[PDB]
Amino acid sequence: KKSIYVAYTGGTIGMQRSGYIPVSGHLQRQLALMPEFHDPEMPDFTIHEYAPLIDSSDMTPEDWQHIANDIQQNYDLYDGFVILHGTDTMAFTASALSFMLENLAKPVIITGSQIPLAELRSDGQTNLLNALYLAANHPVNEVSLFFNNQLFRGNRTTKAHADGFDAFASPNLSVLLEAGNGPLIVHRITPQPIGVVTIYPGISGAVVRNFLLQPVKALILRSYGVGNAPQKAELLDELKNASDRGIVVVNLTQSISGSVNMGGYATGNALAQAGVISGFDMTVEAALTKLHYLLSQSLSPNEIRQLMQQNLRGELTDT
Amino acid sequence: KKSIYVAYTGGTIGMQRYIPVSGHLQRQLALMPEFHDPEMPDFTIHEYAPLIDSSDMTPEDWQHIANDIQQNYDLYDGFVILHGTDTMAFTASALSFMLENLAKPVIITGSQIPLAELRSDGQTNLLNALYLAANHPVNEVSLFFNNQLFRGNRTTKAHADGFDAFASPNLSVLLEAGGPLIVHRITPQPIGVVTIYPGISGAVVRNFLLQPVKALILRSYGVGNAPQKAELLDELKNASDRGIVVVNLTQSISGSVNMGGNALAQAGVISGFDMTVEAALTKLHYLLSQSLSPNEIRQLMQQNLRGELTDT
Amino acid sequence: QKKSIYVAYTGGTIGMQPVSGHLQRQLALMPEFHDPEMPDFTIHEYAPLIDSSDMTPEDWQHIANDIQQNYDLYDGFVILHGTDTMAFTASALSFMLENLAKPVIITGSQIPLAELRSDGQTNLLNALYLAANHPVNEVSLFFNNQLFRGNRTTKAHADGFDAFASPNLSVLLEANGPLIVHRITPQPIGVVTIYPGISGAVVRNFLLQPVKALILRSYGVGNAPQKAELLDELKNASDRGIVVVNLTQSISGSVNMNALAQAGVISGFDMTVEAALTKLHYLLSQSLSPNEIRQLMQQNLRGELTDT
Amino acid sequence: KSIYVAYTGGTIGMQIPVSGHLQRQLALMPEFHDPEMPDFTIHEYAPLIDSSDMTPEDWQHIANDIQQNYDLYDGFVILHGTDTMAFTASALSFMLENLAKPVIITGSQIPLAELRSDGQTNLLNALYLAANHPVNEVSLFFNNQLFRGNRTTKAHADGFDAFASPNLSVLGPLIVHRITPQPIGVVTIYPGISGAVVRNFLLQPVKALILRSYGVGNAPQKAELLDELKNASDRGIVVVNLTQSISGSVNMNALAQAGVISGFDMTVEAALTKLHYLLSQSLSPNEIRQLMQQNLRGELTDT
Repeated sequence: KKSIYVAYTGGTIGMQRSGYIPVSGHLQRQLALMPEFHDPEMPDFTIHEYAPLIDSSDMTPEDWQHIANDIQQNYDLYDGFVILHGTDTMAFTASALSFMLENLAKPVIITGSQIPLAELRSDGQTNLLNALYLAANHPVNEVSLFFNNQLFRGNRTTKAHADGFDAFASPNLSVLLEAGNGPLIVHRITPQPIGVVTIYPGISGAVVRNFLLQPVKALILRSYGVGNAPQKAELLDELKNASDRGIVVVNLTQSISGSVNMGGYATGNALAQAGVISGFDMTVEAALTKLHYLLSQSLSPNEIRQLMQQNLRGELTDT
Repeated sequence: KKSIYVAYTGGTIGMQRYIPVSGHLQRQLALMPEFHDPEMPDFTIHEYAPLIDSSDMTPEDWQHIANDIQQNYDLYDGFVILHGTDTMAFTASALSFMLENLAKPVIITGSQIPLAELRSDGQTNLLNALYLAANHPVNEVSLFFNNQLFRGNRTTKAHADGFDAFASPNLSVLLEAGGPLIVHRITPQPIGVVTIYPGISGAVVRNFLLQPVKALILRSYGVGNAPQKAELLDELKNASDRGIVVVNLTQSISGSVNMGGNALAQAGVISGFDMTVEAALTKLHYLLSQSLSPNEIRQLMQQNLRGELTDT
Repeated sequence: QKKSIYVAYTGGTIGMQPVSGHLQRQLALMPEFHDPEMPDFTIHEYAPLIDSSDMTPEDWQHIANDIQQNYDLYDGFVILHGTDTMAFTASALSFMLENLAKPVIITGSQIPLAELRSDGQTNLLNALYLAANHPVNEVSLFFNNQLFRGNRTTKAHADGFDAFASPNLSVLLEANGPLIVHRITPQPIGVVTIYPGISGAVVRNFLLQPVKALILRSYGVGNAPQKAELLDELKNASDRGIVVVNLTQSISGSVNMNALAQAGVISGFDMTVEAALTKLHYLLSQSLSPNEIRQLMQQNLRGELTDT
Repeated sequence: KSIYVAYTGGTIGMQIPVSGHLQRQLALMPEFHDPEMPDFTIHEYAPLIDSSDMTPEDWQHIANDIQQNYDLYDGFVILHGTDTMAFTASALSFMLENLAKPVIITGSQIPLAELRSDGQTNLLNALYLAANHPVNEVSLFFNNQLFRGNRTTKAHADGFDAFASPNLSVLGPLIVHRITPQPIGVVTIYPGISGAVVRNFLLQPVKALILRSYGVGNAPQKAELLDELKNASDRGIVVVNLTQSISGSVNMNALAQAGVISGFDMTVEAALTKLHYLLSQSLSPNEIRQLMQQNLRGELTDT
């Protein structure tokens, strides 16, 4: 019989209608009476309730680290791991854990719900039951995100709908599944001063200059189409000056789906000549958490630029 | 028989194998008799000199197109704007605010592949924009692409590349194709458009709100939630207390901010409901370019001016 | 306290383990079925259970009669049934329950209710919930999180959770005078598909006694060969009081009727096979004349067809 | 490169049909004379065929027109009415054994000349694909999709989205087989269907019966019906079980004890044409029943 560790970090799933309030042991009490969670074909599971519970819109890198450390501490003791989490930043946590759990060789499924588990026809019951069932019986040895009958690669996920049952999508990768080597290495991630900004017509040098002031170590630029920005020295000079002082400037597309394609370096692509590197088809969550992972280590800006473009954990498609 | 004005502003649609040759688009269409079908309207092409690569568009370029439509407004039955795909949704959004009391169709379109090339979407998009402007008039700024007519100020880039370039995530497409006009001077405006993320520091957000910034679009989580840390909320409140307009949009592909005791509201942040980034960025340009006070701008940003937002 | 729903367990995998009282025992220990937002329900298990692949029109009448018996004793009705012919039963009941003023929801599943991750658990729970809290006073069919109009449903995927569709009508939703229950008896009807070069000989065989009606599945908006060999057989059948109804062979759309009309064939508009087959049973069982039946087949009696 | 265009009939080359009006309309549409477009030659059938009046001799007429022109060209396009296009495509897939040049069938809702007509798009792409991206099978082109011919069925009764391939994703020397009309019953089982009515369906001259039964191929377990299917099979009638469902496969057993064989996931058009193909050749009932169950031309899946 398989055994799954369930980290209840926070989220509506384990709360009680009142609006929703946290109640200690509420999830343990409800699952004891729900016979499907004790079927012979279901794994054994153990709940660790975080004290205190985290509202996911308040999540910080320190919380990513706590979750990683909890998995690491329990790694040898279970067949797989389910993280319950609030929906607002679930994709950030999934993305960050993909980088932090190096040589992961058991399943980690992050999930949660729109509605508390105990409510009639809540997605909480289906999401938790499928996360347990899949980690035990159809293991994918990566950090996945389970929502609305789909298992996504965690570092490919973004919020689809601001709320409701179809909360998540993986715009640039097929779902891993429809529910119809080396030792685990965890390094310590810390908060990093990153700007995430969107280019728009006429964006000023003065504005951009200010986005790049200390303490900023990296900038994610969301640019047009396959990664184009204004051909204006006013913008390109501030981006080049930044990279010349060691800022990592990463190009993502504004588009819902698709890839930055800055072409060969020999094409003299204007952003590329200003020191900007391609983020290919990464999500904002994957690029933001990847920069946290790399800036948290002792790597040079050139080492980070190289690793930002390499597919480390299945987060990006390069050609 | 209807008459349509075509502003060829820029984009691949009018280019040849890809470089700009002046007069090329007009010469190519005269060879293509479907454009001269009895059920098609007459049209006149004004080729911009110089042509604009849409990744280089500025608000001055919005002004140029608005002024062109204004100059030609009484002389035609409708208007087609040919434009590069990269910022087409910015221009459609800006023209929706700029063309006040518009009462003729304005359809913006373009293509991946030049008109002349075999099986180009260029030929289909221009034929349908002309046809719809004359025969199926919606007297607003619309965007036509991939056999769909979108509300301009509801449009955003769907795929970075390819035929399925645009979507209106928060409004149904208008159409599957299977007072007098007022125009004020819009100018560039120092606006920050930033995304919140876990642990985002007060010092980074303080940088985004330095002078000369007049407004900040925040892309926040879910139905509009941000971290409850005084480090962030104190900086947003400092900015609103000195007249900066701080607008909350969701980082979600679809859906609406719902700010309702709300922490961001207490810090002076206003809801952008379900607006696109392109609608909110162009709407702040539209309002900041006028003489309006910060309080006026906060109220008008929340009002549905042109069909750009749903507030129920 | 709460609404009360009558659950007729007529047959189907949903209730199996073929063990009497099993469904009642299973549901007693499933707490979600006793939620405060759930209605009370009463289960009646048919003795014997019906395999839906052997359903006859007498089984249709048994279900209609059971609803009649219980009509004034409950707020709504859920019919559990085998998937193979669920759409025929839903179609037949829509005709037989004239002036229905309470919800009837037919459902079942691919997997027994008791199995982990079964659709039987989801289907029964939503049928109960919908019958009580979102009543539609018609015969509806619930499957794969969709409530369809019963006489609009047809089989979609041979198996799998997505086994029904309503190709000519939107879903009812996404989770006059009193009731007259009609009698339906078995009727000799042919249901056949036209193809290139189909001989007058083969169509004659379809129209032999004791056939009273023929459903033709024809091309696009209802086209048949302009060949006297075929139209002669059809006009001959119609002249001796056989009702010939034209359906399209397409997955969706309507017959738009003209040569077949001249051979006495009438339009089935956008009806499903299930609707047209059960509607002919309904009308033939009333001893109406061929002309009365041809008219009523073309009228929208229960929401089964769109006419312009 | 050079494509042969058999203009058999259909709304596409019409105005009502007008002798020669297609060829003269095309002369005035320069995209068809683009340098990246192959050369092509139109054969206007005399007389044109309303695809609803199509017969298997018309399938022969088309197969032979192809065979004759086979060496003269790089590929073939059949312009055809929409009503029975999938039947024609399925039939040619079986007849055109060892095919090594593209055959694409197409047509339209709207005559080629009309503004925003799908006729224009369909002919241009059928010519383009046959030259520039050859697939050596009988294919059907509609609503910007290239289907395997013997996997296609009528989707909507009209409209631009009229065809689907529900059980398959979009896409020796040539031996051309004969085909003739064959007496085949295509019937739908329903609750309580009488043994009398089924007995009548199976009377001479019927050589074969396609059943559209429930789900994965279930029929009533009543002797009335099984006896008549078994009696017809015992005297050499080929009874093929197809699902009534829009998609999916028969998986067979009561019907198999009565001699009925599985049509797997075939379309009605493929089973009905495969029976025409097999019955038109020198085969016993047992040989036909075996070949019906083997994937001959990409028409069926069996695990």
